[PDB]
Amino acid sequence: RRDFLYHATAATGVVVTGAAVWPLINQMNASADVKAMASIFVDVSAVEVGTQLTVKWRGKPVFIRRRDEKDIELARSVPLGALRDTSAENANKPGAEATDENRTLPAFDGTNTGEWLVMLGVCTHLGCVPMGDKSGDFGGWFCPCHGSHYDSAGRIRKGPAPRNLDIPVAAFVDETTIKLG
Amino acid sequence: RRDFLYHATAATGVVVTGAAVWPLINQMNASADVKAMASIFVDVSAVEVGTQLTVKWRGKPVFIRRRDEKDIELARSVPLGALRDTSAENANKPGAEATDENRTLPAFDGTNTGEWLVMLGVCTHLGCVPMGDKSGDFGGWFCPCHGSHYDSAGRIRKGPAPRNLDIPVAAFVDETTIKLG
Amino acid sequence: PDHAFSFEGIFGKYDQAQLRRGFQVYNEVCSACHGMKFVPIRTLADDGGPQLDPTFVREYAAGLDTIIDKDSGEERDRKETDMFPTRVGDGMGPDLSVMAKARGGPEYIYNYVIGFEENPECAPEGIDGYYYNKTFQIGGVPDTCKDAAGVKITHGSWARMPPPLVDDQVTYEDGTPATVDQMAQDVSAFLMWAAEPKLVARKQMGLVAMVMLGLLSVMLYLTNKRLWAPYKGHK
Amino acid sequence: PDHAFSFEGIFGKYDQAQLRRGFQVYNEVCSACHGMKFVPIRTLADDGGPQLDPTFVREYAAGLDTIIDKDSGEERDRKETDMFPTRVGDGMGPDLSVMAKARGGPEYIYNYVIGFEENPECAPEGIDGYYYNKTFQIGGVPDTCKDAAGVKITHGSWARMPPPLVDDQVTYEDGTPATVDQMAQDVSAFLMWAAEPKLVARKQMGLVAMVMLGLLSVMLYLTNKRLWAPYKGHK
Amino acid sequence: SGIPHDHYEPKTGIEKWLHDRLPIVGLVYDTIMIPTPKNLNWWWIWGIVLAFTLVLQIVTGIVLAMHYTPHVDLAFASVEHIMRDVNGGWAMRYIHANGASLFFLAVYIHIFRGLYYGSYKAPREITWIVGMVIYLLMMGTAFMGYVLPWGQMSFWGATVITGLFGAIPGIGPSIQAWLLGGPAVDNATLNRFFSLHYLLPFVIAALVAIHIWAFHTTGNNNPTGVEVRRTAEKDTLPFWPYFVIKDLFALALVLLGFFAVVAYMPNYLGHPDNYVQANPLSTPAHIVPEWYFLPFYAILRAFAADVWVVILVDGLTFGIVDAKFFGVIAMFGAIAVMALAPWLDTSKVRSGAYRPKFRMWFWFLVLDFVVLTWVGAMPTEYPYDWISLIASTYWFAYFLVILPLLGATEKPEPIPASIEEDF
Amino acid sequence: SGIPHDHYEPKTGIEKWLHDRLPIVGLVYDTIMIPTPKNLNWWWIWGIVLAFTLVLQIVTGIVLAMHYTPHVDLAFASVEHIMRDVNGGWAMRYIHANGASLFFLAVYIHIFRGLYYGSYKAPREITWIVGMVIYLLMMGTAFMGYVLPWGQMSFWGATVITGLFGAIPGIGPSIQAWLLGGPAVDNATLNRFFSLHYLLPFVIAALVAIHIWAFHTTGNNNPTGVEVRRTAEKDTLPFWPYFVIKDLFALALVLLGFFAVVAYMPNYLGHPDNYVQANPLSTPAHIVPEWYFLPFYAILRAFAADVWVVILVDGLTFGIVDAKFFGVIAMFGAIAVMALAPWLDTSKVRSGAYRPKFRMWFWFLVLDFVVLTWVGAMPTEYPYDWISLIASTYWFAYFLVILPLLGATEKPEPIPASIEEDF
Ligand code: HEC
Ligand code: HEC
Ligand code: HEC
Ligand code: HEC
Ligand code: HEC
Ligand code: HEC
Ligand code: FES
Ligand code: FES
Repeated sequence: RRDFLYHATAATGVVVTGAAVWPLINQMNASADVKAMASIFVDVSAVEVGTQLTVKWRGKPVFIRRRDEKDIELARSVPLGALRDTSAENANKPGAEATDENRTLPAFDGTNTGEWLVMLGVCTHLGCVPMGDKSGDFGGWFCPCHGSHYDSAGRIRKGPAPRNLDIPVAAFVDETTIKLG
Repeated sequence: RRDFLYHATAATGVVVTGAAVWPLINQMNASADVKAMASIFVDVSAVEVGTQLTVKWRGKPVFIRRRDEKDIELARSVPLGALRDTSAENANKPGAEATDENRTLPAFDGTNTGEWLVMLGVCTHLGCVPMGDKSGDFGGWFCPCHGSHYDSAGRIRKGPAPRNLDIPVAAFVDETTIKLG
Repeated sequence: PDHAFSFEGIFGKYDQAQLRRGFQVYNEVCSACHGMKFVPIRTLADDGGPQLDPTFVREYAAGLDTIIDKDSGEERDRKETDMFPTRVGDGMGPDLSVMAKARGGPEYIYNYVIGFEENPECAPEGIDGYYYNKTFQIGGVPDTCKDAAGVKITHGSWARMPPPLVDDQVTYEDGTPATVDQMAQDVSAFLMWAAEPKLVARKQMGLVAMVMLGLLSVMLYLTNKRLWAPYKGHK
Repeated sequence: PDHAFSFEGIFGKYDQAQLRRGFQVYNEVCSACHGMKFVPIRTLADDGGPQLDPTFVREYAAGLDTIIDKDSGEERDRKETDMFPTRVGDGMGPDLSVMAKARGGPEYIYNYVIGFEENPECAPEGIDGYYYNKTFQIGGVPDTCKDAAGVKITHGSWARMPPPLVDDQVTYEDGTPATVDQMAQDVSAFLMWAAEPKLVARKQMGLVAMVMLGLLSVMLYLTNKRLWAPYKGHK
Repeated sequence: SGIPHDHYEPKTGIEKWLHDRLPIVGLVYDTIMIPTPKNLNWWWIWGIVLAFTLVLQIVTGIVLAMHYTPHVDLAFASVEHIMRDVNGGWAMRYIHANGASLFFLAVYIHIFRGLYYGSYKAPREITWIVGMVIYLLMMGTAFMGYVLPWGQMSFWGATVITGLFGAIPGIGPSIQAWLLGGPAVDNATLNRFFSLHYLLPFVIAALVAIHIWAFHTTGNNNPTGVEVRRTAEKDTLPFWPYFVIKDLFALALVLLGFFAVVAYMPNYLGHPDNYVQANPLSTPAHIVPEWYFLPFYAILRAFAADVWVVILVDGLTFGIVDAKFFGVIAMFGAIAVMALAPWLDTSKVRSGAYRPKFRMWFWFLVLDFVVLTWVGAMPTEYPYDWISLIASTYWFAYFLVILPLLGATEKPEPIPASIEEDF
Repeated sequence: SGIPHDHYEPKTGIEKWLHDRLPIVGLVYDTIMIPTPKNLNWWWIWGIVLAFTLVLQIVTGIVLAMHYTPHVDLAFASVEHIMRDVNGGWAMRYIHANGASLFFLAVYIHIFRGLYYGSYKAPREITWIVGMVIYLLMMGTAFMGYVLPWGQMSFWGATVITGLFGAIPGIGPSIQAWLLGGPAVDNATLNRFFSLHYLLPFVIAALVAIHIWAFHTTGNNNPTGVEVRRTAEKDTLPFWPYFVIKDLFALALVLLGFFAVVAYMPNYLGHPDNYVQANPLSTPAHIVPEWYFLPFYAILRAFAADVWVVILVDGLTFGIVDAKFFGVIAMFGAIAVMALAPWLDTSKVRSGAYRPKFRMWFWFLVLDFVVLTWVGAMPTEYPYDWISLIASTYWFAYFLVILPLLGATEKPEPIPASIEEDF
């Protein structure tokens, strides 16, 4: 029939066109060489605890910074109230409250948390690298792209950045190493 | 005046257009990094005289091959007659006849010529690399791009290639070295 | 007869046990001289070929040579994301990444590895440092074996590679007679993988497309026959 | 006053003696830590800047570090065609190839090299391993010198570079008082060369083009005034 | 009326055998002897400027691509190879880089000329639509291009102006990864951008084709609210040679200034930090993307829930429309509303030379544009936040409410007749 | 006669407000409802094939350029990155590489269809000129493209097909160096070729624009020496839907075969040596540039002063016209004479379906083309030299002398009237 045959030819043409177009939009996706996206062993190895440590991985920096007491007390003295993101973005644990006890890090295979904190050095606003070394209006990190003030533990404050600095999955290698991945 | 003013405006426009066009045609010329085009010290260093020696330079190969008696006698037994190019392309000397005495090479800082011959391994037809190691219908080199038969001393024979294998400017470094440039 | 492989046709998605056998041979024999830079180590888990266990891949990778770095010069752990090593010179050979296409291809490798017999009865002395091969055609030939105009009277020529295998060079874990011929076939298939890993996807795409386009073409033929009917009916 | 250079203007094609002095300074002082990879050595003969004698260039090149190769790993003789070396880490600094543009530029280098005075009367102890500069602005500052909201009360900050020169560090062959200021000016000009070698050609092209286009524009204005005359005469 | 004067192909045998391919008929009848009014000021030149600048950019780029190598390890080096070894080098690069600046400067004056003299008003909607489409294409182009040198500003500008697409929910990260070729920026992004950057200009030329086809079929605006009175038209002199020569004179002046810049002030409009190689581990201060995107950058980074006029606290009614998404929508709308204008101005009138209130509001709009340009560079600290909010609010207010109210109560002026204004 | 049927824009308000931009008027009146005769065989499809193939190549190339890195050290590696990692990879590359083959195959049938049915005869000269221009552009394109993989055949093909330009005297080496970017081949040549290779297709599309404009203004040729009898034309059905559907059916068949090849016989038309990296120090045997240039390669390497019909010994009268230059001129002339044809055939007649002697000579010409194709691959040793010389001589003889003699004494046939051939 007129209608059936004509419309079916059109439908088949459309289907073939789409099957040909999809790969032109698929090739731009991450290729297998980008699929890898594996782990990195960074050795703390006495870098003079308290200043900072940055390492490249996955194309983004991974901040490993020791703790300075003044920085710590400022951290532990932050009630969940008035905290933009209280989710403790760290993926090594559940959505537990963004508390310094949970938010600092594992305990060297020992029992302590207020001494090391390794987070992803990527601003949640649009992915810039905040400046460290005690900066901003909260004694933490400052993003120069739009002005987002981070706190000691990395929780976002005073800016458009919606959430704090995430924490990747990491465990220790018996007191001198870090496993990122 | 009408004519003068109009034609002069047109002339000025044309001149400016040409001054703007020339560099678009000049940039494609050899750049300063290609201007260099300097020399190379290849060490003969006992490579078992008689087979061959090839080295890269200026983007083209420079053939340094010792002489095999049978190859030599075939060379020295070639009268200028029936020789396509009798100019002895070698630029280390004048346009003297393409004779093996002049065409082989300098004499190690000594006195002998029928033992070494270094020429530019570039077919004069269109710039292909002839195959060595005793090939062709004359016991020399054979070009596989169009079929040009070279002789023992490198003079062109049996093919479209108009001239023989040129010889760059080269002198010896006291019995174990070659200076190309 | 010609000992056709599995992939030689419109089907034949790279029987994988053959490829695991070829891998057992390549890493223990050919790797001593040859390399495959154009081949990542993470492809030994991708489908289509040897779907090995990733952990074994990481182990085998760390057990290889040291590929230093691209940013900070320091001998690393040769992570799988890197490529197979490269043997370059001083008694070494070319790269086998795509040698299965730079020549019907794998049959060349089979009939090449197969064939290193003694020197014939024209030049039994042979040559020092060079060995004889029935099928290589790009090697030197002594003057004793050439004809009156430079052409060789031998089937093959003299290759710089020595005989790679003896009667029973290695054991197969699956259980199989590891003679020279089976190893040659297996390694040929492995190299063909290393060169064309996306073969099976090629064939499946070809099938799908042939089908869809035959359908479209039939429908268009019907539409044409219809439209052009009132003008091709009286004649 | 501001100690303007020669090239600071519509003219000033890089007084070359100044650049030769800067070269004496750079290869004997700054080269110990810094590099200029983006700079070929042969440029020391190209016009515009130091038109040195090629032979001296080849000598000075062979007298530098060893840049190995790109094809066959082997420490070569470092021919002029290669680039200046690179000092990368372990107490070393950045590359000065284009530092004269990544900052009015050369004035930064002059007023930076100029100025390493002792620590002020806010933190005389200073810092261990870091030294003070009155113009660098991207360095750390002690908490004793910061204001109530993190801003520094010092003009400059603490830079990781030590003082590069004393009262009479090197001799000039031409004959000239080699105080610190003259050396700073000279090396600043040398770096500006290393960054903008094609400055004079820039200026000459600008002159030629301004002239030709002013001419063309005048002629077009006359043509316009003419064509539009019979329509702008009664009013 | 609309005299095409096809020339009847009566010249000679050459002009008669050309009846195979009409081409010269087209040129003569339409694209050269196109009747244009006499009342044209110096604001109707910038289209010639834009066409020439586009040709210039295309040419210089085709030349550079003969020496630029798209790769993280060889881009900077290739750029220096250009500026040092190549014969012309610096010229091509400075002419390419700065000419983009002139291009956008010229489109700004081309656009604002339009908003004044009712060039968006009917019957000239298609031209406006096509022009906004172009503007978009050329913005995207310049963005893709600022990345190629693989300096330091390249990396971070790309980072943020791609995190935008990721702000939106559900389909943000997917688009981000599909655009960057991966989770973050690397050589793949560079290849995409180079290709794309080397392809869109031709689309722009075609769109310019339609742009020129439209306003030849539809008469050029003229300083007044009047048409060429087709019904024979003593007004409306032709294009060639009069307006051709006028435009070429202005273009010569503009190129004179442009080359003076190129030769004396070339690194002025640039960012020095783009002369240091990239470090994904260190971000510089004041990225300041560029100068032809600061308006929208500011409209974006203004809404942050930091003012009593903060509509983000109200938009939070829906838990999906957060701040970031709100700013992105605000920017896209800042452009979409400019495109929608011709259906918002409810006036049966034309050029604001006879609409005073419109004059005042329009000059306020120009000032707002300049202010936004100046604010995108300054931090988000007080007082600049209030300024940016005010400016964005006025932009939207103008384009949404102001024009209707005018179209209602904005006719205290005697319109001019007789486009032949022999004053 | 020539019914355009502009549609009068009477559809509705949408088709009436489109009086701002005519576009749909153009499409409908001209490029869709273009009266075409009924007498069309299956040889009038290959133009649709060529257009589709061009689109295909442009698309696949724009995709590849997102992963190809022009540089001697990273081209091969990027090609393998494509064929292994990328999602589609092999498909794009095989479709790009082979589609060039189909492109040239299709132009060959497009051209030889033309030579038979007097499509070069008046009044269709412009189409012929434009087509030869295109052919040249696309040959140069494919050449620039075969180089990009930086295999082994790439290098040497470039070497020789650039030494050609250097053969000529006085201005040979200068042009050679200006084209290669230096004395010999290196990365500079690669960059030039990539850019150029990524630019000409658009010029081709424009030229295709003029190609399509011409034969719409000038009626499509038809199997007969007759026109559409404009004066109403019961003959000459329209293009849409009839011929559109016919061409699409043939195109579906062709794509079916093409994809079967791509998926089962993809490396068949290629040279294996292009899968080994380049060595400027070693040349392989039988370079054999490609299969769409063998005719001219043979016409070139035929004249060598090795036959009693060797005109080189006679051309040596002038000491400047050596062999090489003679072969180059012979090739350029082999094409120039094909372009000059329409002014050599001195016949007031048309399609050779009514000219027998022409049929015989034409089939001999097709055979000569095939023979030249088969000979460019075989060495220059006896007897192939005589064969190549004979074939080139016949090509030139046909195109120079044969057509005049026919036009003189070639009318023993009853021409058909009434293009409505209801047989
Ligand atoms: C060194 C002890 C070798 C080992 C073990 C293997 N190969 Fe090799 N191979 C080697 C050399 C020096 C050469 C060059 C030979 C020449 O004359 O140039 C080769 C060559 C090959 C080739 C290419 C043959 C050709 O036609 O060019 C192939 C296909 C090849 N070799 C295969 C191969 C395999 C499968 C091996 C493991 C079973 C293997 N070779 C081992 C050196 C050495
Ligand atoms: C090691 C003993 C050095 C020598 C000798 C010189 N420089 Fe240097 N320089 C060095 C370091 C470690 C740094 C980094 C400083 C920091 O705090 O990051 C520098 C820096 C510079 C700079 C850049 C300043 C800036 O604003 O970033 C310049 C312009 C500079 N140095 C100039 C310079 C010159 C001209 C020298 C020779 C006279 C010289 N330096 C020597 C280490 C060392
Ligand atoms: C044929 C290629 C090509 C075309 C067409 C082209 N460019 Fe570019 N563009 C380049 C190359 C190559 C670079 C990198 C070299 C450079 O920065 O000068 C570049 C860089 C740029 C830069 C950064 C300049 C710098 O030095 O940082 C901008 C801005 C830009 N392009 C804008 C444009 C715009 C806008 C257009 C047209 C609408 C355009 N380009 C047309 C090739 C091209
Ligand atoms: C967003 C709006 C917009 C953009 C961007 C734009 N145009 Fe226009 N253009 C217009 C309008 C509106 C007119 C007025 C048409 C009329 O008067 O009929 C116009 C007119 C013109 C004219 C003729 C009169 C004049 O003003 O010179 C030319 C030529 C022209 N444009 C070229 C260009 C080119 C070339 C570009 C880009 C490369 C461009 N335009 C970009 C909207 C735009
Ligand atoms: C947008 C870019 C682009 C366009 C348009 C394009 N190609 Fe290519 N072409 C490439 C790239 C990239 C390569 C190298 C990768 C490859 O070989 O597949 C290439 C390679 C080739 C090759 C060698 C194929 C191989 O694998 O050795 C040929 C032949 C070729 N092109 C011909 C053409 C022709 C003919 C056209 C159109 C008339 C065309 N190309 C259009 C990008 C393009
Ligand atoms: C050297 C000659 C030549 C070349 C190459 C050529 N054409 Fe043609 N083309 C012709 C001639 C002659 C005609 C017949 C015109 C007529 O009958 O009025 C024609 C007709 C056509 C037609 C309409 C009738 C038909 O035969 O299908 C189309 C469509 C077409 N060409 C497209 C193309 C495209 C697309 C290309 C290249 C990408 C191309 N042609 C290359 C000479 C050429
Ligand atoms: S990107 Fe980090 S705050 Fe804007
Ligand atoms: S190129 Fe050497 S003979 Fe043709």
